[PDB]
Amino acid sequence: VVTSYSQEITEVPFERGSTNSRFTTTLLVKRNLEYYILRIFVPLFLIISVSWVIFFLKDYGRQLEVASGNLLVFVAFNFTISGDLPRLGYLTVLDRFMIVSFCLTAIVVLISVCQKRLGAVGKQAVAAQIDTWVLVIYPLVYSLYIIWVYLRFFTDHI
Amino acid sequence: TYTTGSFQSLEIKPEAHVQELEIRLDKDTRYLTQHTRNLQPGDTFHALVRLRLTDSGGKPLAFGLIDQPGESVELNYTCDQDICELVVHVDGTDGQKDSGEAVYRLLVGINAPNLRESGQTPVGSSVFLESDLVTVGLAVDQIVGVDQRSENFSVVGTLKLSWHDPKLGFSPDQCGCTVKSFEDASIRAVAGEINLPLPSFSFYNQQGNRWSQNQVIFVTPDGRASYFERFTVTLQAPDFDFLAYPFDRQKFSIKVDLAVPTNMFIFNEIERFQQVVGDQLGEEEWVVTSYSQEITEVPFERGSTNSRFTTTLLVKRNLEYYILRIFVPLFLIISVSWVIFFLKDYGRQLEVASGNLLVFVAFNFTISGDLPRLGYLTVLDRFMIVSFCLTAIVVLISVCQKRLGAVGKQAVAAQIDTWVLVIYPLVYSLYIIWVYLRFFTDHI
Ligand SMILES: [Ca+2]
Repeated sequence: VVTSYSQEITEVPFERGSTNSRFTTTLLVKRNLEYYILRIFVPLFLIISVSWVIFFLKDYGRQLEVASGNLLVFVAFNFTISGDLPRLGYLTVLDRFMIVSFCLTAIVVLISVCQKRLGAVGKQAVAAQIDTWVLVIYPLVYSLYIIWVYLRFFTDHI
Repeated sequence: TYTTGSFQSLEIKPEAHVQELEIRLDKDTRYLTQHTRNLQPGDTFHALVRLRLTDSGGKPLAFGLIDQPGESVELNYTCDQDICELVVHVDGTDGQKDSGEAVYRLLVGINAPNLRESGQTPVGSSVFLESDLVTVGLAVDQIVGVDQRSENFSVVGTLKLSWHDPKLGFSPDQCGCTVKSFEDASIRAVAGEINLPLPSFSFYNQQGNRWSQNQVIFVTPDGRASYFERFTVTLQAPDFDFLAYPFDRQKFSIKVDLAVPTNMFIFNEIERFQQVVGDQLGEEEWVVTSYSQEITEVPFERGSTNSRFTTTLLVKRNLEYYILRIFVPLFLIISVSWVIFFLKDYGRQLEVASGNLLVFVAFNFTISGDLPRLGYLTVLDRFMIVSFCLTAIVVLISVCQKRLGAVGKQAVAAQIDTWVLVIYPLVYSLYIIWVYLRFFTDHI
C-alpha cells in the first residue's frame, strides 16, 4: 500500500563532463501489517500463552507432556508460516522474535524437566517457588525483549 | 594541441628514428616477433644485438650476418616499397635444452643507428608499433544472485574502458559535435560499423547474454575513446566450494578478457573511477571481506596472449543468521534430549525422548528451506546427521533403561544414566573439534 508518492527532477553527472536530467518518482510503500499481525503474531502469542499457562497445573508430568507437545506445535507452526518468511540471507525482526520464542519454549521444557525431578525427589516447595518465579519472569522477559527490539530497530531519539 | 593526421624531402638526418630495449625470455615465449610502423622510401633497417626480417605478409626479406665483435648476429636491410609493414623475428631456442632464463638486448634503427651509435639516445622514437594501452575500471553495485547448486553468481556493476587511438581521430567540424558517440552497441559491433580495430572484451564466464545498460562508446577528436556499460551479468563460478557451508569464504572472480591479443591492446592501468564494491542499505546475504583488482596475461586462442583484468571479491555469509537460527535451536533441542536423563522416571523419559526426536525432525525440515539441496555433504548436514543419530541413540538407551527399571535392576539403570550424562557432552564436543580440525585447519 502506497503511503506517499513524490515526483521530482534532478541533475546527474552524465557519462561525459556534463550532466543529464533525471526524473525520479519515489513511492513510499508499506506491507499490509494487519496480515502479519493476525496470521503470524496472534497464533504465535497463543502458543506462548499455552507454554506459559502450563505452569499452573503443576502436575509436573502432565506439564512436561504439554510442554513437549507445545514445543512441537511451535515448530510445526513456525514452518507453516515459513512460506511467507523471506528466505533472506540475513536476520529479520520477525526471525529474531521467532528465534527468541523458540528458545524460551525450549527453556520452559527444561524447567519442566527440572520441576519433575524436584517433585520426584521430594522437594515440592522449591518446585512451586520455581513455578511462580517462571510465572512472574516469563511475561517480563517477553516484554523486555519486545521493548529492546523496538528500541534497536525503530528508534534513535529514545 | 597540435593536430596530426592525413590531408589533401629535406633535413631527414635530424629526424633519426632509433631506439632500443631489453627483453626477458622464458617459458613459452622463446620465439619473439615484433612489428614496425610504415617507413619512408629511403629508410634502411639495421638490426644489431638467430634473427630474420620479413614483411607483414611473412615473405622473407633479410637475414643476419654474424660478426664476432659485439657477439650475436648483425642484420641489415633496405627497400623502396612505400606503404608496407616490416617484421623482425628472433628465435632463441634452436635446440631442446633446460634453459629457464635468458637476458637479451637488441639494437634497432629505421634509418641509421650508426649516426646515433647506440648510447642513451634520447631523441630516438620507438618503431616497434607498440600495443595500444587501454585502461580498465570495474565497479560492483550488487551481487544480485548466487545459484549455488548450478555454481553461478549474477552480479550488477559498471565497466569503463579508455584507450587512445590516433587513427580514430577526426575533424570536429565535419559533424558539428565534438564527441562522436555510438550508443547501445558493443565494441565489436562498433568495430564492425567502422572498419577499425577496437579492444573488444568479454566476461569469459557469463552464461547467457548479459544485460547491457547505458552502454556507450564515445570518441574525442584527440582520439581518446572510452566505453561505458552498466552490466547485469551471470558469471559462472567453478571455484565455489560449499563443503564448509555456512562458514565458507568464496571468491567472486569477475574476469574481463580482451578479445584482441597482447600485440594489439593490453590492459594498462586499473581505473578507480568508482568504489570497487558498492555499499548499499541492508545487511545483504554476502558481505565482502576484501576485494582486489589486477591484470594478468592469458594464452589467447592464437599463439599469442590476451590481457585479462580480474576483480576478485572475498565474500562470506552472514554467519550470525546461521548461528542464531540454525545452531541455537539445535543446541536447545540437544539440551532437551540430554536433560531428559535427569528425571529418570524411565516412562516419562521415554515419552519425552520420542517427542524430542519428533521435534528434532520437524525443526530439521523447518530449517531445510535454507539448507542448500547440493548433491554432496556439508558440515551443517554432517552436524545435523550426528545430532539425529545421537537423539535416536538416546531414545534407544531410554528404551533399555525402561526395560532395566521394569526387570528390577535400577542401580544399573542409574549407572547407565550418569554414564550418558558424562559422555554425551564430550561426544558432541569431540565431534565439533574433529569437524573443525578436518574442515578448517591443516597446521594443527
Ligand atoms: Ca542492498
